[PDB]
Amino acid sequence: QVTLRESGPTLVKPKQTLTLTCTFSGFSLSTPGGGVGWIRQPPGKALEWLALIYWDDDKRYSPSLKSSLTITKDTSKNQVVLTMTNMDPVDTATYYCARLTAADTIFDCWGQGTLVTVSSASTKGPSVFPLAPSSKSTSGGTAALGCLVKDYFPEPVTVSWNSGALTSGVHTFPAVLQSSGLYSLSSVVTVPSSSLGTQTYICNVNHKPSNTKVDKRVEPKSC
Amino acid sequence: ASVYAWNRKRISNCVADYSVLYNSASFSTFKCYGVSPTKLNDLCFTNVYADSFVIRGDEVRQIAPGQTGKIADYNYKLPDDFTGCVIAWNSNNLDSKVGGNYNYLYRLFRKSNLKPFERDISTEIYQAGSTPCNGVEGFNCYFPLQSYGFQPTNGVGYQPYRVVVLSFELLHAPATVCGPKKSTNLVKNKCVNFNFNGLTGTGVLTESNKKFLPFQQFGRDIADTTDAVRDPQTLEILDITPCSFGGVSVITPGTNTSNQVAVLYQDVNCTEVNVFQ
Amino acid sequence: GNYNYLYRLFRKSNLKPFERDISTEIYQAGSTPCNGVEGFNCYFPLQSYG
Amino acid sequence: ALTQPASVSGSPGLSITISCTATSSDVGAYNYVSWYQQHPGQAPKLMIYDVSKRPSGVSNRFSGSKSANTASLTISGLQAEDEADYYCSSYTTTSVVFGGGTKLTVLGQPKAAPSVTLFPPSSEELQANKATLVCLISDFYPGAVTVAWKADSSPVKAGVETTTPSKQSNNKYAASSYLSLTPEQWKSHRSYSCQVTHEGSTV
Amino acid sequence: QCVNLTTRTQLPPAYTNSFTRGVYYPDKVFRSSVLHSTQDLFLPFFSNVTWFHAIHVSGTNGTKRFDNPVLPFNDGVYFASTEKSNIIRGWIFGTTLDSKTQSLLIVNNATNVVIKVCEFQFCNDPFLGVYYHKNNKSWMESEFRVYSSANNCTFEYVSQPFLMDLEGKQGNFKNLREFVFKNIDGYFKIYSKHTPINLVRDLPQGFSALEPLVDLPIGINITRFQTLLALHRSYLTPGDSSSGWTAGAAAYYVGYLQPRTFLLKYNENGTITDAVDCALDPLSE
Ligand SMILES: *[C@@H]1O[C@H](CO)[C@@H](O)[C@H](O)[C@H]1NC(C)=O
Ligand SMILES: *[C@@H]1O[C@H](CO)[C@@H](O)[C@H](O)[C@H]1NC(C)=O
Ligand SMILES: *[C@@H]1O[C@H](CO)[C@@H](O)[C@H](O)[C@H]1NC(C)=O
Ligand SMILES: *[C@@H]1O[C@H](CO)[C@@H](O)[C@H](O)[C@H]1NC(C)=O
Ligand SMILES: *[C@@H]1O[C@H](CO)[C@@H](O)[C@H](O)[C@H]1NC(C)=O
Ligand SMILES: *[C@@H]1O[C@H](CO)[C@@H](O)[C@H](O)[C@H]1NC(C)=O
Ligand SMILES: *[C@@H]1O[C@H](CO)[C@@H](O)[C@H](O)[C@H]1NC(C)=O
Ligand SMILES: *[C@@H]1O[C@H](CO)[C@@H](O)[C@H](O)[C@H]1NC(C)=O
Repeated sequence: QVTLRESGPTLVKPKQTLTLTCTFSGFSLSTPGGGVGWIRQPPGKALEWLALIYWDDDKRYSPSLKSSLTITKDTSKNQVVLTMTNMDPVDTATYYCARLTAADTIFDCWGQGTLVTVSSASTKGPSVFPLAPSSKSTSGGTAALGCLVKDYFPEPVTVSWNSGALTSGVHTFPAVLQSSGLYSLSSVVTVPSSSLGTQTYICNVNHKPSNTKVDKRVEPKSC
Repeated sequence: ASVYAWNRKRISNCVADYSVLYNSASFSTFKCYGVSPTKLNDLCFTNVYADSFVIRGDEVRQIAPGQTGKIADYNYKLPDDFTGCVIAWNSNNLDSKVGGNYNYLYRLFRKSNLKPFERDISTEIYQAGSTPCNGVEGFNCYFPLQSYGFQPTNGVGYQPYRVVVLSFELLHAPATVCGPKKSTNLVKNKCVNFNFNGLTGTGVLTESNKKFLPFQQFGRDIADTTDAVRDPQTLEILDITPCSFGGVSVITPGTNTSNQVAVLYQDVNCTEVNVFQ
Repeated sequence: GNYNYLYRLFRKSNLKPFERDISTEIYQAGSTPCNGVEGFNCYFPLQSYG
Repeated sequence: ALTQPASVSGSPGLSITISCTATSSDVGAYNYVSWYQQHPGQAPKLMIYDVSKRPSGVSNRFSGSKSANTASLTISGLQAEDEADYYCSSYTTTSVVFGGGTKLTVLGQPKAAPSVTLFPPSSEELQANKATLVCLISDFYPGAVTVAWKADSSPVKAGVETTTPSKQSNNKYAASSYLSLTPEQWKSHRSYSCQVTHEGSTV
Repeated sequence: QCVNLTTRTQLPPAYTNSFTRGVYYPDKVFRSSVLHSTQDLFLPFFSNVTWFHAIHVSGTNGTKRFDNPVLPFNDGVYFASTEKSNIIRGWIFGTTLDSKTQSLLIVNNATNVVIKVCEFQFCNDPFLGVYYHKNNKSWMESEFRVYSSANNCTFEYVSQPFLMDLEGKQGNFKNLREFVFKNIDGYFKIYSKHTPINLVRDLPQGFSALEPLVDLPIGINITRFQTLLALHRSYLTPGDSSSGWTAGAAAYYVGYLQPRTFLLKYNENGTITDAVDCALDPLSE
C-alpha cells in the first residue's frame, strides 16, 4: 500500500521552477482526512512543513514562502507535483513526500529523501575508477576494493555492484563538497583481496541528472 | 453534511439491531432524550428517520428537546414530543484540516423563526434591521452562511461532532422496522415451552411424516387444536403434541384398618413421572 | 433548583411493593463491568429533580 | 516553536526525558503531538502519534504523555538499541511546525582502536589525471574524529573536510578522507601519514 | 412521453359467469380432511363478472377494441388472464392517481416483477409495448412510457431478473395466471396460480386454488384499478405514433368481491379441492 516514489531534478538553476512528482498507490485523495504533503529538511538540519494537498483540493501553504509556494495534484495519475517557484540559493534541502492519513496521525507515511541542490554549475561526467591493492596497501589486512568517483557536481549518486547483486556488506559513505567544488566518494564494501580475481566486480554508477550508465569491471592491477 | 443542509435518510423494511450500537461504546455520548435506552430493540416501528449534521463541542447540548441556541434555533430544531434518539461522536479524527476546515457550513442570522423538522435552503442575504439590503454586503445586511472553520488543535468546545437523529415516528401503517428476535437451540422429545413467531405454548416437539405446503407454516386439527408447525430456521415439520398429564386418584382402604395408599396416574405410561402399567 | 429532592432512574429489576431501596452501586449497562468507576454505560442511578 | 535540546544523551537502559517547549497560543491546545525518530541516512520512524497512544507499526516500549503543556517520550525497556534524532511535531493555528531536533545518542561504548589503512590508487586513474591517495578511517563509535596529516612537509587540507557522516550497520561512523594531488607524480612522494587521532587512542 | 392513443371502436361489454372461481387460502394453517368454514372475502360462485376484450381483429372489417379503464376498487378483485403471448403484465392502483396518494408500479415487461411503491404522477392513459425489429428478428422490449414525473420511492421488491420470449404468436390459449389484489388491515396480500387452459372465447370451468405470492406490509389506500397491457407494434403494419399500434389477443375477467362465508374442504395432502358458496341455492346452505 506504501508505494511512495519521490522524483524530480536534483541540480536546478537559481530562480527556477522545481518539480517534485510523488507517485503512490492504494490510498487516494478521496476519503476525508487523507492528505499528501511535502516536508523540507536541509542536510543535517531540522524539518519544516511547506505544502499539504488535502482530499478537498485545498492547497494549504506556509507563511514562510507563501508568495512562491505552489502545489497541484492528480487523482487519476496518483502523482502530486510540488511547484516551488523562485528557487533561492538557500532552498537547498532534502524534501520528503509524506501522507497525512488523519488529523491525529501526523505524517504516517514517509518517502526516501531526494536531495535538491540549486546553483549555476552545470553537470559533469563521472570518474568511475576501481581501487586495486598495491605493494604498499597492506597495513593490517584490510585491502578492500573501491569505486571512487569524483568530478561531479550533482551530490545524490548511488553505487550498485553487479546491478544490486553483490551489495552484501556495502559501506559506501558519501562525503560533502570539497574546497575545489566537486564531490567525491568511494566504496568500503567488505571484500578481502583473496576473493577478488575469481568474482566479477562491476560498480554500475547511477547518475540521475546526466543519466550516464558507465560500467567498469575490477581486476587486481599490477605496477 | 452540516446543520444548514441536513439531509433525511429514511429506510423502510429493516431489522434494526440497536443492541450492537449500544454495545459499541465507541461514540462520545449515547444518552438520548426519548424512550429508555433498553427495551427499544423489541418495539416495532413503521420506518426509521435519519439525519446528518455537525455542531461544535460547545453546543452539543442544543440537540435536546427544550433547548435554546444561536446555532440550533435557526438550523435544526427538536420536536415538542421527540421520542426517538440522537447519537453523536467526536468528529475530530478525519474531518478537521489545518488552518480551518471550511467544508461544512452554518447559519446564525435569520429574521424568521424555525420550526421542528424544517430543512431550508435559504441562501439570500439577511437584514439585521429595518433598512433594505438591495444586494450589498455593507451595514445592516449580513450573509447568513458563514465559514464553519475547524481548528485541528483547538479546545474541545470547537472540535467537530458528527450528530445523527434517529426519530422513532409511528404512523397508521403496520410496523415494519424493528430489531433482532433471537432464537435458541432445538429441543426434541420433551415437554418444553416454545416461543415461535406465531404460536406460544407448551408441548413436545417431535418429528413426523406429514408434509406441509411450501407457503403454509402452521397447522391445526378438527377441533381447532394445533398439531404440527414448521421450524422458521430449517424447513422441517415438527409434530407438536401436548405432553403427558392426567389426574391422580389415590385408592385407599378404610383408615381405621390400615394407612397405606396406592396412587394412580391416569392416562399416563408413567415413564415421565410395585409398578404395574 | 432544589437539589435535595432526587429520584432513582432505573435498576436491575422491578422493585417489590413496599420495599426500601437505598443503594449507591451504579447501574452496569451494556456488557463491560463498571468496577465501581463512573463513565459510559455506568451512569448514577439517582438523579436530582431540579 | 517546538524548540528541542541538541543532544541529551544518557546511560543505556535509562528513562531519559526528551522535552520541547510550551508551544504557546500560536499552538492552540497541544493535542496532536507525534514524536519522530530519524536514523542517519533513512526516513524518520513514528514512535507515537497521539499524546499517549502509539501507532501499530512500530509498537514497542516507546511510551510518553503530556502532563501539563509539554510532551516527553519515556523509553525504559527498549533503550539499549540504535540511536537517532527525535522530533516533536504539532499543528499551529494556521501552519504545521516541526521545531528543532534532539539528536539523542547512546552514551557508553568500549573503544579499542580505529582503523588506519592506506589505499594507494591503482594504475587506472593515474594516467587519467585523477590520481588520489584515499585513506580509510573507520572502526570508531563516537562521532567522526578529525584526520591529521604529517607527511614530512606540512599539515595540508587538500579537501578532507567531509568526515563522511554516515553510520554503517554496526553504528560505527567512519571518518574517511581523500587527497587531491598533481596529475602524475608517484615515485617522487612518500607514504602519506594518515595517523588519525581518536578519543582514547591517539595513534 | 404521454400522448393519447385511443383508436378504439367500443361496444357494450359482455359478462361471463364465475364457474367456481376466486378461492384462495385465508391463512397458513395445515389441515387434513377438514371442512372448516370461515367468513372471508372470496368471490361468489356463479356471479356475473366484468369482461374486457383486447383483441385486434384485422380480417374483413375487424375491430380495434383496446379497453383499459378505471374500476372502482371496493375491497378486492379476482383477476384472470386467458392470454397466450403474455400481453397483460402490469397492475397499478391508487386513490386519485394524480400526485396525491402513494401509488404502485407492479409491472414486469421482460425482466422481473418490480414492486416499486413509488409516488410519481403517471399520466391518464399509460401503456407498454414491444417492437418487432426487422434488424434483430427478436421480440425485445423498447417502450416504457408509463410515468412522466418520477418522484421519490418508498419500497423496493425487485425479484430475480429473467428473460422472456414475448412471442406474439396466434392460435390457441395455453396459459392462465389468476391473481387477487386484495388489501385488508394494510396488508397487500397477493395470490397467484398458473394453470394451463385450452379454450377460445370462454372462461374455463372447474375449481382451482390460489397460493399466496407476497404479503406487502404497506398500508396505502386502494380505491381504484388500472391495467397495463402490451402493444406488439410492428414495422410491416402502417400508421404513426398515435395509431400505428397493433394489439395482440387477450382478455382479463375482473370481478368484484364482497364479504361471504365459504365452506372450504381441505384434501388429505393439504389443498382445497372443493368449496361451498354458503349463499347459493338452499342445497349449498
Ligand atoms: C438459517 O441458517 C441455518 C444455519 O446455517 C441454515 O441451516 C438454514 O438453512 C437457514 N434458513 C434459511 C436461510 O431459510
Ligand atoms: C409405554 O412405553 C412402552 C415402551 O416401549 C411401550 O411399549 C408401550 O406401548 C407404552 N404404553 C402404551 C399404552 O402405549
Ligand atoms: C390526453 O387526454 C388528457 C385528458 O383527456 C389531456 O389532459 C392530455 O393533455 C391529453 N394528451 C395529449 C398529448 O393531448
Ligand atoms: C348475468 O349472467 C347471465 C348468464 O350468462 C347473462 O345471461 C346475463 O346477461 C348477465 N347479466 C349481467 C347484467 O351481466
Ligand atoms: C438490433 O440491431 C441494430 C443494428 O441494426 C443494433 O443497433 C441494435 O442494438 C440491435 N438490438 C436491438 C434491440 O435493437
Ligand atoms: C418525497 O416523498 C414525500 C412522501 O410522500 C413526498 O411528500 C414528497 O413530495 C417527495 N419529494 C419529491 C421531490 O418527490
Ligand atoms: C387510508 O387508510 C388509512 C389507514 O391505513 C386510514 O386511516 C385513512 O382514513 C384512509 N383514507 C382514505 C381516504 O380511505
Ligand atoms: C397427494 O400426494 C401424494 C404424494 O405421493 C400423491 O401421490 C397423490 O396423488 C396426491 N393426491 C392428490 C394430489 O389428490
